[PDB]
Amino acid sequence: DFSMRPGFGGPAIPVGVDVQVESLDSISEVDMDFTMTLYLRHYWKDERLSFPSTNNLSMTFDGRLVKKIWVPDMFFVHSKRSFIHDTTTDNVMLRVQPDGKVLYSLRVTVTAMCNMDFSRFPLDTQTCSLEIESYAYTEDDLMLYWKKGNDSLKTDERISLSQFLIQEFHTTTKLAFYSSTGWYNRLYINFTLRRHIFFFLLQTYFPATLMVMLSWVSFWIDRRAVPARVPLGITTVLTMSTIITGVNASMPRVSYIKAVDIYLWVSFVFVFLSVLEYAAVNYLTTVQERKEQDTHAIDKYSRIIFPAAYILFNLIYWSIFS
Amino acid sequence: DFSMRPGFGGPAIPVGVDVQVESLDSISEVDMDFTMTLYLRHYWKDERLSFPSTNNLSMTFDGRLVKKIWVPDMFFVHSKRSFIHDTTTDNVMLRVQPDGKVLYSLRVTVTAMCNMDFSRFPLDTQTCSLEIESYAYTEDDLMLYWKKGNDSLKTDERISLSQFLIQEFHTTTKLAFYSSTGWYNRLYINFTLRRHIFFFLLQTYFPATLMVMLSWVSFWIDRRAVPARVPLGITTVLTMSTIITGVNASMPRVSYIKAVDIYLWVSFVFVFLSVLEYAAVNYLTTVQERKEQDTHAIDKYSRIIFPAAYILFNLIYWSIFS
Amino acid sequence: DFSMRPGFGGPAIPVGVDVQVESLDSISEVDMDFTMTLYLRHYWKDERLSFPSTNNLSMTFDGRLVKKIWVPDMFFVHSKRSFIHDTTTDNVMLRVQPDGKVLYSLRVTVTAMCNMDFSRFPLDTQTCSLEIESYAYTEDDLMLYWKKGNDSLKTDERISLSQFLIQEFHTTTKLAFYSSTGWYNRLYINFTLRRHIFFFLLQTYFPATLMVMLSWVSFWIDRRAVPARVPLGITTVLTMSTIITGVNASMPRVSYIKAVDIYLWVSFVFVFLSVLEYAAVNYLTTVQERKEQDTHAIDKYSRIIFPAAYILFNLIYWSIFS
Amino acid sequence: DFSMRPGFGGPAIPVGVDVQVESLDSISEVDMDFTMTLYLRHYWKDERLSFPSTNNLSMTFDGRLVKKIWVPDMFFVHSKRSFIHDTTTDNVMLRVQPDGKVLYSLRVTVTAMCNMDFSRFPLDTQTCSLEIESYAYTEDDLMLYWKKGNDSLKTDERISLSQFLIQEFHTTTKLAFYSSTGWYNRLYINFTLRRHIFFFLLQTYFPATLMVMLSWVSFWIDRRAVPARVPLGITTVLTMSTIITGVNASMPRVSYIKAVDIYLWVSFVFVFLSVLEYAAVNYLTTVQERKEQDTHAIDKYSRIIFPAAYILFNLIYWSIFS
Amino acid sequence: DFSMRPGFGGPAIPVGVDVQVESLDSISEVDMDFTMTLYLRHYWKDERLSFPSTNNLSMTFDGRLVKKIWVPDMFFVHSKRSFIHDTTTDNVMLRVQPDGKVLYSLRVTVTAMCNMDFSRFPLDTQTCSLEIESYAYTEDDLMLYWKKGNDSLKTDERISLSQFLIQEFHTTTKLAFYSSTGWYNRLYINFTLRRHIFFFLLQTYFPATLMVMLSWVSFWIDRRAVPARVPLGITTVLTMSTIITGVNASMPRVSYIKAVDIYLWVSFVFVFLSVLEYAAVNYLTTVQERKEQDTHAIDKYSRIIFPAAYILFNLIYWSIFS
Ligand SMILES: C[C@]12CC[C@@H]3c4ccc(O)cc4CC[C@H]3[C@@H]1CC[C@@H]2O
Ligand SMILES: C[C@]12CC[C@@H]3c4ccc(O)cc4CC[C@H]3[C@@H]1CC[C@@H]2O
Ligand SMILES: C[C@]12CC[C@@H]3c4ccc(O)cc4CC[C@H]3[C@@H]1CC[C@@H]2O
Ligand SMILES: C[C@]12CC[C@@H]3c4ccc(O)cc4CC[C@H]3[C@@H]1CC[C@@H]2O
Ligand SMILES: C[C@]12CC[C@@H]3c4ccc(O)cc4CC[C@H]3[C@@H]1CC[C@@H]2O
Ligand SMILES: *[C@@H]1O[C@H](CO)[C@@H](O)[C@H](O)[C@H]1NC(C)=O
Ligand SMILES: *[C@@H]1O[C@H](CO)[C@@H](O)[C@H](O)[C@H]1NC(C)=O
Ligand SMILES: *[C@@H]1O[C@H](CO)[C@@H](O)[C@H](O)[C@H]1NC(C)=O
Ligand SMILES: *[C@@H]1O[C@H](CO)[C@@H](O)[C@H](O)[C@H]1NC(C)=O
Ligand SMILES: *[C@@H]1O[C@H](CO)[C@@H](O)[C@H](O)[C@H]1NC(C)=O
Ligand SMILES: CCCCCCCC
Ligand SMILES: CCCCCCCC
Ligand SMILES: CCCCCCCC
Ligand SMILES: CCCCCCCC
Ligand SMILES: CCCCCCCC
Ligand SMILES: CCCCCCCC
Ligand SMILES: CCCCCCCC
Ligand SMILES: CCCCCCCC
Ligand SMILES: CCCCCCCC
Ligand SMILES: CCCCCCCC
Ligand SMILES: CCCCCCCC
Ligand SMILES: CCCCCCCC
Ligand SMILES: CCCCCCCC
Ligand SMILES: CCCCCCCC
Ligand SMILES: CCCCCCCC
Ligand SMILES: CCCCCCCC
Ligand SMILES: CCCCCCCC
Ligand SMILES: CCCCCCCC
Ligand SMILES: CCCCCCCC
Ligand SMILES: CCCCCCCC
Ligand SMILES: CCCCCC
Ligand SMILES: CCCCCC
Ligand SMILES: CCCCCC
Ligand SMILES: CCCCCC
Ligand SMILES: CCCCCC
Ligand SMILES: [Cl-]
Repeated sequence: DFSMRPGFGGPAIPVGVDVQVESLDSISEVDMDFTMTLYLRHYWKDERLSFPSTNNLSMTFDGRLVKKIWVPDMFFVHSKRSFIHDTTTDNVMLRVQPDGKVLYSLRVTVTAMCNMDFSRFPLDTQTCSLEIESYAYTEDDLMLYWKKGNDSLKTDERISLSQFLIQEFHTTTKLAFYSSTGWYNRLYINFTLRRHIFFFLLQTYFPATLMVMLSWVSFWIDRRAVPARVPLGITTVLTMSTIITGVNASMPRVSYIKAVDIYLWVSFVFVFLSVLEYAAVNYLTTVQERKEQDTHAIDKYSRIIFPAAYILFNLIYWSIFS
Repeated sequence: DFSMRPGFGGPAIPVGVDVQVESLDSISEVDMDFTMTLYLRHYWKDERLSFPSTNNLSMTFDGRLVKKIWVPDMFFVHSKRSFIHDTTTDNVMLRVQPDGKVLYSLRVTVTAMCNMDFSRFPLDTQTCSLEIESYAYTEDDLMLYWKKGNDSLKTDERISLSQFLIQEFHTTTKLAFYSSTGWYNRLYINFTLRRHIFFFLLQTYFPATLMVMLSWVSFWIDRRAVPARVPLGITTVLTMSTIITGVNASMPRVSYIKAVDIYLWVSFVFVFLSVLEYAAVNYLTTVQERKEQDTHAIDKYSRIIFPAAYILFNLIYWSIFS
Repeated sequence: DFSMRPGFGGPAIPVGVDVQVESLDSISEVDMDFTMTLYLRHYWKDERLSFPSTNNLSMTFDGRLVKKIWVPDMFFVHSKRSFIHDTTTDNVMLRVQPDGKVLYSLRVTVTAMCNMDFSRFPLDTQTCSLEIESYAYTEDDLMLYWKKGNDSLKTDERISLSQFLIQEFHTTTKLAFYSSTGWYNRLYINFTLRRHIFFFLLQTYFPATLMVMLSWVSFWIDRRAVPARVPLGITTVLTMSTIITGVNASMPRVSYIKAVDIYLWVSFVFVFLSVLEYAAVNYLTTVQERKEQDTHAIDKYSRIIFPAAYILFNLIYWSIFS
Repeated sequence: DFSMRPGFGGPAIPVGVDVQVESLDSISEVDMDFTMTLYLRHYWKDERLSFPSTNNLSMTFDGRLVKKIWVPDMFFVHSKRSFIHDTTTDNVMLRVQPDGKVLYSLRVTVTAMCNMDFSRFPLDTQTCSLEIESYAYTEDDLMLYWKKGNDSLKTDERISLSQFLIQEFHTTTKLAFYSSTGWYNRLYINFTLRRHIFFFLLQTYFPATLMVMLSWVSFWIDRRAVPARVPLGITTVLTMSTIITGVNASMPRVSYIKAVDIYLWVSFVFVFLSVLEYAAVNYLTTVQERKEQDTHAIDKYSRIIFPAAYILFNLIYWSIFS
Repeated sequence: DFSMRPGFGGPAIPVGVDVQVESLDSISEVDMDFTMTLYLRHYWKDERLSFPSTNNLSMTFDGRLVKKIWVPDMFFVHSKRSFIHDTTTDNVMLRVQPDGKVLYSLRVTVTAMCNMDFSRFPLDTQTCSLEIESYAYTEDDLMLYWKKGNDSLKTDERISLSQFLIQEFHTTTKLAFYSSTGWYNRLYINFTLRRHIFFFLLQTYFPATLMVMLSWVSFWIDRRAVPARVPLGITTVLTMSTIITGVNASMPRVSYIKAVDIYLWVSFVFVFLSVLEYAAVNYLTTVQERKEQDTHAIDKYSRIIFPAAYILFNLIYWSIFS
């Protein structure tokens, strides 16, 4: 009866796992998941499968036999969707030795969940993993382990992403508990992800800084030139609003406050202050003309105070986000 | 004949349900639905399945047997789409005791409907549920209940969404009626959803307020400076229109009026009034020059009246939406 | 032989239909279709299915039997895609009476075609329908009718759409002809759709009107102030172009002219005329200065003529679209 | 053995085709394909299917028999994807006469490839076709023809697209060759497509023309008014750039130069020239003041030259694209 | 036993491959893959299939037999997804000779991975390939080769893409190694891709250049005209920011720095310098007036220095990217 495991009713069957990674295929920051494609290999012994031959060598069989015999039942924990490839036929392999020792192999694609934190964006670093477990049988019936310890993961040479840098592949194990069903063995594959920071600098931090620097030119123009100092400020506000809106229309739509938001809105406030300043100056000059009938003090103080405050802001900000 | 239920033609079979939630996977505000992934477990007794063994312990069987025996037929009410996972094999488990007591378990993903009301956006709160029912058999043939009352729902530790905060998981029951078919028992899982309000404040309410404050600077500039007071107002109109359009291009495209729309358009009207004001002043000054051949009264009244009206608006608005 | 209908070779079999609507799920204006989810029920008599029991009561059977017996073959006319739900098992029910009277029931989702006309957008009203027909058998073999006349449609209480208002559900029948195959009976479900008009007013008609009103302020400023009257007009053109582009980027991309387009472009022409007007005035004043070496007539006529023409435009436009 | 065709090893079997079109469903300009839904009908004679009855009339059978008998094997040449509808059961019909004459019918949806050329956009016209061929058997085994010549295509009354106008349905035939396999018979359905040109005119050509006309107003303003003639030109450049960007953000993303691109960029150059012109005038006036210590010649020539060149441009352009 | 290959336990079976390409269907630059549709053909000899006939000619069989006999098991290396077409029936062909020589043919669509480098965008050139391999059997059991050397690839006449130009189709072979399973033979199809460069020039490089040229007009306007020289520069900054944002909103979202980015941001810096320049001039003139109570030197130097630097920039840039 191949509807029962080897040693059914006695001790547990040892089963050993080996993996080779083909590609990482895509990543979603909104949905917090990744997609991966791999080969997965299993090893065990089943004397019911032993056959009388002198060759001492394995024999390859088609995947038709897999529906007749007994076979493990691993599954991918915290997956959203997966499948086995089937063109031009099922991507399945079975090899059996005269002893009854079996090798069993599959090609599969999996989408898996990875919780991410974007509060340090674009200076964040993320770490994800893929988890493998037996569905039906508990550690009292099936023993699951990496077939060669640390050497049981292989990774392909041409793996890459158009938006990320990948590093630090390693494996580990853990024992897990369900309240209604029991204890199981679980295997893990781990890796790390990072970004290209200079791209984001050039695209986001650089224009805003130039705009704040442009708002400081106003302190050096003659206060008598009202039709020249009034349009400059409000046009500068317009430009900065355009820039911020542009950045908002292309972000990955996660709805909480991130490191880059703070920089942008602080720059906005600096430009806004620059526009209240000249109103101060104009009003005071005008009342002086009225009262009676050279650079203003607030101009020559602003020329020092504004840049120094911006420099202090930058020091603190990059002390916090490093 | 496993084409008939236990006790077929006599009283009803009691069946008990247990659930554990793996993840919430996505949410659509336009389509008004959510996606969830879970384990679902069933319990019943069927003496046709009893077997002679002394062990007093359950035996695990593969999912091949499920197509041979009789099994419940639960389904998800108000679902749009669902499926059972099948890699590397069907995610199905069957455990049977010498008595004929059965345990039956599945892993599934479901998309379900949840009517939402966005009229208090972004200050809304939504509540959704998942509903479970038997398709074919009525309460005269099958009795459906939670296996352990309030303790029959478990929820995973690492559940989260990139756009929402989740709280308040609990279960309940109700009896339901179809006019052409009869009465059935129904089980429910309920939960609540909320947003991050400070994000939306900073992104939407803050720029508009700054713009209205910028429009009030005009009352303090000398009415004699026409080429300075005329471009300021119309450029301010341009900036506010840009801001409103930016917000309109990223909203979730539900076509009725919401709490935030009102704020934005009232700010627009304030900026517009500021531009009619100086036209009043300019015209009256000009006719006075003509008639004959110091701050104007309408300027020094506007400096008080405009901010006070905006303050009244804010008081009422936040008394209504709280 | 259940490969032949009841009364095969004699008169036609009467089959009666009953329907209950669960939800409308989505709508596409670009593709001109909608998606709906429903229960569908069939009734007929087949003496081959009669069984000797005294109970005078129906017996419920699983969906395994449906592949053995004979069953109708209805299909959805003018559908793009459909399917039957299958979790946790096929959503199929079979009930049979000792007489051989049968009841047969399904749960399904359908996407169906509905030709729409958007030329009165956003003041349009649309009407769609779902059509049911037998595929293989003609009115000489199968007779199809609503089981209870007008009472054979039920609709759920919690149906709604985030973009539309639904009204006027009713059913009817018609006889249809194919040239190569024959005559068939067809059943219909009809309903109507409408929009929220105030949303569209506030978002589209209101800003444009305010802009046209802003362009009329120019007639009251002193013609001597050239650097004040020249930038006002061209900035107003810029603002109106921004607004029109914003509306164009969010419409449902159907490529013919609609009711709202006309309003927007007529407003554009009014703003454009306002800018040619002052050029007239400036040139004539300048040649008068040259010739020789108070409000201009064209100013004080424009102050009357422009608003009156806009009022006439609005009267005609809302007489046409009502 | 229904694993062999009628007359297997002798001459070829004649098979006749009939088609009725239900809808065209969608079109992709980026991917260069369309989607269509139709009924497809086949006719042939097979004496193995003959049965002893006096009725002289056809008998309708369910689609279960189709997997037992022999049946043609047509397929859709240059398709990307297709399928047969299956709700509430397979959309298949089989009718057989006592003679062994058979009729066989299917309902299907197909996506097919159509190479398009957009270089005359939006003044282009496209022509597409659907191709039908036998997969396995060559013209030495199977003869394929339209069952009634030109009368073998029917088209539904309510066919339409939200973006296109459809005309000119007709059928034809051709003989085709594969180098490794042989000669086959092929059938074709052809049709033509066109656009709504006034929509595109109003949305694209009209604003740009108005902007060029606005740039010519500058030649009539007094050269002494520098703060009035300088901002006008650069604001006009800004407006035209906004318009061009708006059009670029909604086009179907095919990356080569089209008829409308040329118009837009030529208008851009005209506006740019207008801004160099006044610089000429200002500089020359200023050096004259310096040298010494009425309308300028370049103004009164520009007033003639610019519009005439634009008129020449339009004549040539519409002589080329008609 | 057709569960074993020809010559099972002896030497390896030679199998020969032939291919014809129907279309390339789509390309993703973000995901770095392409989609292709083809016919694939196999040749081998199996004496178990030999039959006694004098004809010396092949016999065509339906695809029902393929599930009974033994057949190769090729698969597509570095594919993301694939499938075999099945309407109106499986696109499969089997031809067998009295000898036992077999021909076997399929129609399929494949999506395959191709690593791309965009750092020279839009002046890049990409090269991709499709790889074919046997899944289960190693070079000790199956020998895989092109059936006619270089002549075993055919390509269709009407292949094209709306965004790319295709050239240089050829085939090759390589021997490959897996650490846990052995050595295999692999076949390759290679091709090259290129863009339309003039489109990208006109859309991106041309406007920016015109804007830089517009910023140089300021050096020729009279330094006394402050309300004319101040708004020109800041409006020019606004226009250039709009242009850059427009380009950023339509690029294929790969997050590293490319050839075109550099040009755009260098143009931005040139426009920014032009605005600091006049501030220099204004301040120095003003202090001279104060000190005491003709073209400035910095103006007449800028008129030479700015264009020469831009010309040097262009020379170096196009020496690097050619
Ligand atoms: C930097 C921008 C915002 C962030 C965008 C982003 C954000 C996240 C990510 O994974 C990729 C990209 C690519 C395009 C980027 C944008 C291009 C212009 C925009 O300002
Ligand atoms: C706040 C904005 C409008 C509302 C948008 C929204 C709205 C609903 C939602 O669930 C998420 C988001 C994320 C992006 C938000 C946008 C970013 C900028 C824009 O103004
Ligand atoms: C009203 C707008 C154009 C029409 C848009 C539309 C159009 C049709 C529709 O069914 C829904 C919506 C929602 C978003 C709307 C847009 C929001 C801003 C824009 O101006
Ligand atoms: C005309 C526009 C560009 C071309 C766009 C297009 C282009 C091709 C097409 O098949 C449909 C449409 C609809 C929306 C159109 C746009 C609306 C505004 C924009 O300017
Ligand atoms: C050239 C633009 C940026 C690059 C865009 C692109 C980029 C890559 C690509 O494969 C196609 C296209 C088509 C549309 C292009 C855009 C149209 C306007 C925009 O400036
Ligand atoms: C393999 O089989 C041969 C007999 O053919 C035997 O001599 C040898 O010892 C075997 N080796 C192993 C490792 O079992
Ligand atoms: C379990 O079975 C044993 C016999 O093996 C018996 O002694 C014991 O009472 C049983 N326990 C229960 C709870 O049925
Ligand atoms: C139902 O069956 C009972 C016998 O059990 C009979 O007396 C009664 O008349 C039947 N009713 C109908 C409506 O057939
Ligand atoms: C049809 O069959 C009848 C016999 O029932 C015969 O008289 C008649 O000629 C037949 N007609 C044709 C067209 O075969
Ligand atoms: C083909 O078969 C004929 C016998 O029918 C034989 O005479 C001829 O030589 C054969 N040709 C080949 C190439 O095998
Ligand atoms: C490679 C350009 C980096 C620019 C950094 C600017 C930080 C304000
Ligand atoms: C979490 C602190 C946010 C501060 C935002 C300040 C914007 C001016
Ligand atoms: C809105 C600016 C007002 C400035 C007033 C300054 C009074 C000292
Ligand atoms: C932020 C600058 C303040 C300057 C104050 C000057 C008071 C004389
Ligand atoms: C964290 C910033 C909150 C800003 C609130 C502004 C409300 C007008
Ligand atoms: C439902 C009341 C809407 C009021 C909108 C007012 C816009 C100025
Ligand atoms: C459009 C503004 C007109 C202002 C007229 C004021 C007359 C008292
Ligand atoms: C909204 C301000 C009105 C001011 C009126 C002043 C009349 C003298
Ligand atoms: C609820 C606001 C309606 C605004 C209508 C404006 C029509 C021009
Ligand atoms: C079908 C008439 C369209 C008229 C458009 C007028 C635009 C100014
Ligand atoms: C482009 C405006 C020209 C105005 C000329 C008016 C001549 C009476
Ligand atoms: C549209 C206003 C025309 C005014 C003409 C005035 C002629 C003296
Ligand atoms: C229906 C409006 C057509 C406008 C054509 C404009 C051509 C420059
Ligand atoms: C193929 C000729 C393109 C010409 C473009 C001219 C743009 C000013
Ligand atoms: C950039 C404009 C320069 C104009 C110089 C004209 C010399 C005749
Ligand atoms: C394009 C207009 C050129 C005008 C030249 C005038 C030379 C006196
Ligand atoms: C076909 C127009 C090419 C324009 C090239 C511009 C390069 C700066
Ligand atoms: C990799 C060098 C980037 C240089 C960017 C310079 C932007 C001004
Ligand atoms: C921000 C511009 C300052 C210019 C100062 C020049 C001093 C020689
Ligand atoms: C980049 C132009 C610098 C000009 C310096 C002139 C010093 C007299
Ligand atoms: C925002 C600056 C105000 C200065 C008041 C003296
Ligand atoms: C909108 C303000 C008008 C004031 C008239 C005195
Ligand atoms: C567009 C208004 C022109 C007036 C000419 C007198
Ligand atoms: C672009 C116009 C230049 C005219 C020089 C006289
Ligand atoms: C950016 C130009 C500065 C010139 C200082 C003399
Ligand atoms: Cl925009």
